[PDB]
Amino acid sequence: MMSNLYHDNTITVAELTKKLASRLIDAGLRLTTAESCTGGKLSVALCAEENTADFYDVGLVVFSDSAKERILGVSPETLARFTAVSEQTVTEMAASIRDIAQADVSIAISGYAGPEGGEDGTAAGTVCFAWNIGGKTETSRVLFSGDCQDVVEKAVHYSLAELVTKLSG
Amino acid sequence: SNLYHDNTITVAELTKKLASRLIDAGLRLTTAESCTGGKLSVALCAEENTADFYDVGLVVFSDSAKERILGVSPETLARFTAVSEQTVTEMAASIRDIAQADVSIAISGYAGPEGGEDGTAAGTVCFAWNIGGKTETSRVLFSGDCQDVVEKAVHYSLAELVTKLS
Repeated sequence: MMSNLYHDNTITVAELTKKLASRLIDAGLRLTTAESCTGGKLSVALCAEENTADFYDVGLVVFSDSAKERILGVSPETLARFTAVSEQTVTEMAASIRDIAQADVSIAISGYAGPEGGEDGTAAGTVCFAWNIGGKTETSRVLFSGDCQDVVEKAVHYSLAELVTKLSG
Repeated sequence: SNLYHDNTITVAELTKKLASRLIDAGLRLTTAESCTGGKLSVALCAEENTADFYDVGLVVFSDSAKERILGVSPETLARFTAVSEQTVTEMAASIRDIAQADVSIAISGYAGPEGGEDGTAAGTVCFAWNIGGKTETSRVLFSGDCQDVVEKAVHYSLAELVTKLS
């Protein structure tokens, strides 16, 4: 027995950055990123794009709380109440990097890639996301399975896939 | 044939060596990348204990972002372009201030396929290593396409810093 030819609907990171490049360039929009657990993998993906120079300029990688406060102006009371791994913190990260880069769109990621979780007990693999499009911000909180390299891979993909959807009509 | 002891060092071996030297010296590292696209930061964040020696990495493409984020002088860009030892020197000093780090690496080059519009060959990359305010630079031509240039530039930036810290 045999069946239909199946049309697979998985999208690679490279397919996503090509799609995203098209949307941003067509709209005249510039993108910037701030990463706290993916280690620059998001910037690497965006810089691998053929026309990366036409839509992507600034990428920031920051690990510590103090660097988030000093570079990105994240409020210490935000970190005190909600920790760096929260939708509140990535909202502030995304707003600040968008201004520092003079960009139209920003992605912020802050999570625990693993193997260790939060000191507050938050599970390893918990990652928060912010997408700031022209000043309007959406956030999410996701639990990814696997080890740190797995979480980073999936988080990079997830941040891009969501942004592509948000920019599609 | 008698056993040949190979002498090549992978990026993973270099970041372990670099992590060991920075941690033992109580030093922290930051990076600014203008053509390697974050591959240097990714290599440094691949270390388990990256938190003990590495905090901030910056990727920047434009002249504009170099001037307003890193305070690169517009006169420096006009006179020597972004792919110069003068520019990476200023880049390395500023990212160190921003990160409050002890050591910085700055990279600025033309990964390819296009070279400089002023004629500079594709694969030309400038490097600055700032250790506690003392900077050394180099200017290197790498062969291959943009992926080969980036791979070898990341490896070169790490190997030279490991040697200097030895």
